[PDB]
Amino acid sequence: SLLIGLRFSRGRRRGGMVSLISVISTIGIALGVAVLIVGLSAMNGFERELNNRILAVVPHGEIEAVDQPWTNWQEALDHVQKVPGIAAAAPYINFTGLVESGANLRAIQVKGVNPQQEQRLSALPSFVQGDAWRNFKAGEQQIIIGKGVADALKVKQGDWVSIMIPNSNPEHKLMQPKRVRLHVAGILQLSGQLDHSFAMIPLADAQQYLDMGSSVSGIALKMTDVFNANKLVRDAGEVTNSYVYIKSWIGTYGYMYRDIQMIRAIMYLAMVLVIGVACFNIVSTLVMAVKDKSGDIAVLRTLGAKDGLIRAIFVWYGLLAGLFGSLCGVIIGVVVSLQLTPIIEWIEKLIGHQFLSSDIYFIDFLPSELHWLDVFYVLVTALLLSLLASWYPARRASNIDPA
Amino acid sequence: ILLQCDNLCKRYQEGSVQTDVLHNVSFSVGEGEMMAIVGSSGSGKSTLLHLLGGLDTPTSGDVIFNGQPMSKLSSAAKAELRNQKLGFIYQFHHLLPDFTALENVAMPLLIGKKKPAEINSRALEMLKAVGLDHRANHRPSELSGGERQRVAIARALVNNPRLVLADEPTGNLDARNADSIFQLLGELNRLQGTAFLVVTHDLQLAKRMSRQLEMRDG
Amino acid sequence: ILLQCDNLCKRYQEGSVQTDVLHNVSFSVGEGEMMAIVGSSGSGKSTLLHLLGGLDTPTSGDVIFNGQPMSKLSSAAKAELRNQKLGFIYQFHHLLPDFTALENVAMPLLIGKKKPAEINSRALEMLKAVGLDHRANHRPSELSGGERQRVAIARALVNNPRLVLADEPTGNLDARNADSIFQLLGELNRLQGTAFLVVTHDLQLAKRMSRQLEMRDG
Amino acid sequence: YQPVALFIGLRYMRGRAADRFGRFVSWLSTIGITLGVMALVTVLSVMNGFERELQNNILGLMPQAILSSEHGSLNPQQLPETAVKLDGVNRVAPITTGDVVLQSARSVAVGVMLGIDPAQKDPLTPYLVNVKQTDLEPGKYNVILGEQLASQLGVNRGDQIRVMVPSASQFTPMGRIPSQRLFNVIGTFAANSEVDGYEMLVNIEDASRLMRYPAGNITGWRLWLDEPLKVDSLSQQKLPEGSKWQDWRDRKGELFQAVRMEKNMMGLLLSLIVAVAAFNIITSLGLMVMEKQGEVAILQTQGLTPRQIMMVFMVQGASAGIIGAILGAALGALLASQLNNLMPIIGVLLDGAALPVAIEPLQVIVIALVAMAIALLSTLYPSWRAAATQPAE
Ligand SMILES: *C[C@H](COC(=O)CCCCCCCCCCCCCCC)OC(=O)CCCCCCCCCCCC
Repeated sequence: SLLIGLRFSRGRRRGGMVSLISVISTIGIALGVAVLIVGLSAMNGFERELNNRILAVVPHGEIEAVDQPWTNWQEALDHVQKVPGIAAAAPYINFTGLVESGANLRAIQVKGVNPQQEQRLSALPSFVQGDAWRNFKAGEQQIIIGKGVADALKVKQGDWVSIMIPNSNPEHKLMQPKRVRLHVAGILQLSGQLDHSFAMIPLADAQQYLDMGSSVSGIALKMTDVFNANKLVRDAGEVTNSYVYIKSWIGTYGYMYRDIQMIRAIMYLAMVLVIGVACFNIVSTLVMAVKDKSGDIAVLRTLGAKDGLIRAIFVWYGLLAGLFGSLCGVIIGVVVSLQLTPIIEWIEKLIGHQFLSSDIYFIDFLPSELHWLDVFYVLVTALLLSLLASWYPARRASNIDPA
Repeated sequence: ILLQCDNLCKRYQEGSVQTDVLHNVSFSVGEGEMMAIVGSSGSGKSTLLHLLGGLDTPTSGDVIFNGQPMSKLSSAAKAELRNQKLGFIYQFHHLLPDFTALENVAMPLLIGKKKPAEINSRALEMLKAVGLDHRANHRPSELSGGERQRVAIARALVNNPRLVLADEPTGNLDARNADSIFQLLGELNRLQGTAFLVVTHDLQLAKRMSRQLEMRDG
Repeated sequence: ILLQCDNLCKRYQEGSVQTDVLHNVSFSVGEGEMMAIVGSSGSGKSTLLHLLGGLDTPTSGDVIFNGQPMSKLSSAAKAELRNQKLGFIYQFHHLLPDFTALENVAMPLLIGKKKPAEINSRALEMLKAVGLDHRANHRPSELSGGERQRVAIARALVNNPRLVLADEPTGNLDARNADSIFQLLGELNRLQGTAFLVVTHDLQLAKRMSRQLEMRDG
Repeated sequence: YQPVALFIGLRYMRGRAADRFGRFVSWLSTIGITLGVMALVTVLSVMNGFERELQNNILGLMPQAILSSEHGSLNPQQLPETAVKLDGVNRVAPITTGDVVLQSARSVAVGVMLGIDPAQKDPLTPYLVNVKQTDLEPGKYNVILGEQLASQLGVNRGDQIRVMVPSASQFTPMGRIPSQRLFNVIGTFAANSEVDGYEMLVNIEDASRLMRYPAGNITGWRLWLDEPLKVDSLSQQKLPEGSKWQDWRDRKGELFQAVRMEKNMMGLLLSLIVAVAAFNIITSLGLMVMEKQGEVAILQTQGLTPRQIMMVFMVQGASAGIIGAILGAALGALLASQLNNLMPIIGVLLDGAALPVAIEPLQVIVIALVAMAIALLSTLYPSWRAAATQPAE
């Protein structure tokens, strides 16, 4: 069966517009599957970069109390809070102070954390060649600054900081601005919009500015699960205080996952439509071929083979054409996918216009990884559509012999 | 001792404008007895081959086969009879371009066999039977049209033949080999009985054999 | 005078046999009378009809028209020369089985002056003059096989056909009423027509023209 | 019947009894182009509706292209509003904005303030709650905050907050003497948009005293635009006397460039769809010429020029493209039109919640015209090859 179909394809080399009837279908399948592969690789790269650049540094959840700032280690115990589902926890100080330096200024949400607790809790390294995290202790009261914020203030590794700090008072003495400048400890790079808000101070030293004692706000979670966060974050009562509503990792950055999945579905459907159009092309060439080789189909009928073989012959013909197109497309897609970031950088340099804005996007560069199961899915769907297209000429291949 | 006659006739599908072919057909093929027809098939007589052999359904009357009327069976069943017993050459031009002649002759056996190994062996021994060992493994279009019919007959008889509805056995080749095919066809008769019914219009060999009939309009 | 033939041949690949048709011939067309050249066929004589028309550049050959060469003109210039003055039927059933028989007859009429009142009126009577009025609106596919050719004969004739170079008025005929087309060309000549070059491959019942020639395979 | 040789092409479209009209091979290109245009128009219109939803959200409640003098604040006497009618605007109103930082008793925040006169109406007016802006008279140093800004700062109503203007003084040898004056909150505005958290309403005179501008001059005039997205075109205009034309492209603008790049990316994918359809076009004609290469011989000698027959196959592919483009655009616009009203509720699958749509007629027409051009330019190769020589008659 394979002999007749395969020699039918390679046989038609003279006449029949060889350079306009088959290479065109090959190009159609190639662009279709190649761009779909590139898109899926880009989406998988987005998932990987989101997991290793947002999930590893953002707290997996938050606990808050509308009452006085102290929640744990003064009024309650975080050890009671540890229940099956949470990997670790550490108290965090939500300390918004904002920074102005005259002509230069930006908005930051200063945060107070113990270096050992954050090192054990979540993977948030200094992300700089300086590697000053080991020196970042409750000593000289150094302050971490994000790259975008440091860029705004035009500050560097070692210098003073024009940080503005507020004061609190129970309705006795209000509006008494104060400023303390101690030091700056490196940068904190994520190549995302988070780099313009984060600024970290040792928790013990942070308590020395906000005038209280042994009192820390909530925000103490680190969760081994990364999707069940919305459910088991409801672990209040172990600290009492307020249990009406506590912020979680859902909502603040949960829309990113929804967007990634939705883009995947849209791109998949659109490229399946592309493959369907190319299958229209191949069914057209199939019906033309069966009209051309009607005499041969007649003589094969004269020589035995029943209705089945001719159907099989032309189904194999169409499937072979589609398979060649899909193979060319998938090899192009694989070779271009593993070099996606270099080629995007190349075209960005040539165009001279940054494709992804660091201001609004969290990547600043286009990632890509290949899963080698998406490729199998691509070939499966391409061959299935090719067979579906080939079905009709198969039925219109049982023509009675003209003579 | 087999009828082969059912007073069958064929007409066009409409029958009001287009004409028809000769009426009250009376084949008497019977067993493996050789026949020859020279009744000027150029006027149009190939329609019987479209009926005799189950190529197309006849408008009126049927054909009695070896032991059962093949017209009263499924096309799948009919195709099996055509492959196993009947051998056709006709004038389909028997051209499989881009398909090598060695496999081309073996095609009817290549529709399924107990052991693929010996299918090729039958092809070569028929090529030497017709004398076509030279230039066997190459395209038929490359080969001249003189040997085009030489390989054509082999495909008809490569399978074990019992009915051979041969048309134009001479081809366009020399009279020495044109007459020698009778010796070649006679050799197969020595092996076992096999019918050779020929419909042509060339009168050179019309009287050359026995059991010759003629029917153009009756 | 009208057309002066010269050495015309067919060329193939230089490495293989070129298979030249002829290399020493020189014939002229008299304005008013016609020729008839037929010999042994089989060397492109049927395609040689297309050679006279403005279709392919001759291989080491050339043809001339009235007062000016035909092989030294642009494609646009060739169009007018063979539109309203030159028409000819072909070997097989080339009558464009997509339009209506009325449109096939009026096809070269449509390519020219737009006299729609005249175009439809002339074709019906002119086709009736050939012997087809009833069922003329039928498609060529739903038509008699012999009737396919006679429709083309009317198509080959136009408002002022200066010359026709067709060579197959015979073929699918009836021998009872199909003999009329033989005298139709002569009747136009008897009614102040033009030169009608026509001759069939079979000289029997066809040498009734002005003068009779032979075809050579030089 | 039509001396344009389009009769031949039109009859090829309809075909004979056993032609490709009923075998879904002549109109296969048509349906491919139809689906391509369907995707184009539907997705582009929906995503344009998304973009327009942001137009009303973050630009319908934001200053747009304030007209400020070259030297600094523009004195209203020098360049009165009576002679600033620039084409393309909707109306005009004085306004004063600047970067300020807000510190309450507990927390601190940053925003931009609106020096507006309560006498004129405000696009934020239908979003105030339990507050009427007429209380913003000079002297009281009043201010209205945003719901998100109030939540971030904690204060709700009746509290006192301080505003610090960075662009002031910072030159005295006492370290710094920034312009600081206390203000009291009166209420919040609860527009369901992200403009909150950095937008507050103040009186014009209070704004003038805040920024140390001499006299009661104003920074500039708010300039509404009917189509603010195309503001860059309005940038080049004859501004009366010396002034700047400073826009929202500096504070915002990166987000809108990003959404435009997203629009272009979606357009590129769906244009890949339509380009695959166009590639499908050429083969269908290529078959339609390789077959019927017999009938061209009949016509070729009958008289019509190669240019005459180069068109019949040209119109053969083009007419398929014409029908597909119009049918796709018309039916496609119908899908988008019914995807907001009488929309079959499928909000559980996608994000849902009344998918906004904005069918822009100019966008649809251009796409249909491009589909016409792409389909027609594709047909040239089969038509050009359709008249080469007289092979195998
Ligand atoms: C939210 C998304 C984000 O925008 C994008 O996804 C842009 C697409 C780019 C993604 C591809 C990543 C790799 C880049 C290069 C890939 C190949 C490039 C090819 C160059 C030739 O935007 C949207 O999805 C908004 C659109 C909303 C429409 C969704 C549904 C509307 C219609 C629903 C029913 C229709 C029948």
